[PDB]
Amino acid sequence: DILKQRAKAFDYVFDAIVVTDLQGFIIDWNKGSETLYGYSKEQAIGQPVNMLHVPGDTEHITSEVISAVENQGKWTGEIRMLHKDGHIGWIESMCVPIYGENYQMVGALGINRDITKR
Amino acid sequence: NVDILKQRAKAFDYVFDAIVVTDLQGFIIDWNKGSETLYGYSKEQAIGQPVNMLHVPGDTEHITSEVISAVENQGKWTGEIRMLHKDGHIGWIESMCVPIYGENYQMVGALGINRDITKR
Repeated sequence: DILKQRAKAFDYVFDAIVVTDLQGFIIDWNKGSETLYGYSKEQAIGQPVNMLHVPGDTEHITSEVISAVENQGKWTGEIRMLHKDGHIGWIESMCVPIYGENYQMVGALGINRDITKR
Repeated sequence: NVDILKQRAKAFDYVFDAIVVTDLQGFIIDWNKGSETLYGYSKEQAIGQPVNMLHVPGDTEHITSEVISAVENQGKWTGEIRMLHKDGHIGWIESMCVPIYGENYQMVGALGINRDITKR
């Protein structure tokens, strides 16, 4: 009910939501993400989230994200994005850890918005 | 599936989008951080209040009629309407509204998604 309605906003928001597991594999994808990145839900699911990075940025972005999430509980930054068709853009990104039991991180939630024009 | 619902609901208080969930009578039943940033009110000040408190006095009846009308025809409503902030200033937002349903395939209210468009 209450939970159901909060979850429904998923495919209606403009923000691009990317849900990943501990292994960094995309497990959920919303319509906002389909618009921002180009990949359909069926295409993104199962793929490494780093697929969304400009290859050259992956190493430093990943260590920076892992550090913030584990120490501050949240990572935020302005990074480049690699679209499905190949063009590059800039996005405002946030990563929040998802917990299982006894505060055990079981995956992460990514929220993204395009800022290329700006 | 509960795992799916949980993770999807999780994004609720993290998106930039202002989500406003209302009942069949337009009273706020859920409000995320995004709405607090956009409208100025916190969850404690928004939940249980009439959603028209966010409209500029004059616009209410018109907006409500277009929403209902749009939902009955297309099952969704979208529009650029004025917004009345808690601190009293007025602005414009890009808004969308779709019906939410209970467990019996019956409408129990609405889901509103909003974004500031004031500048420009």
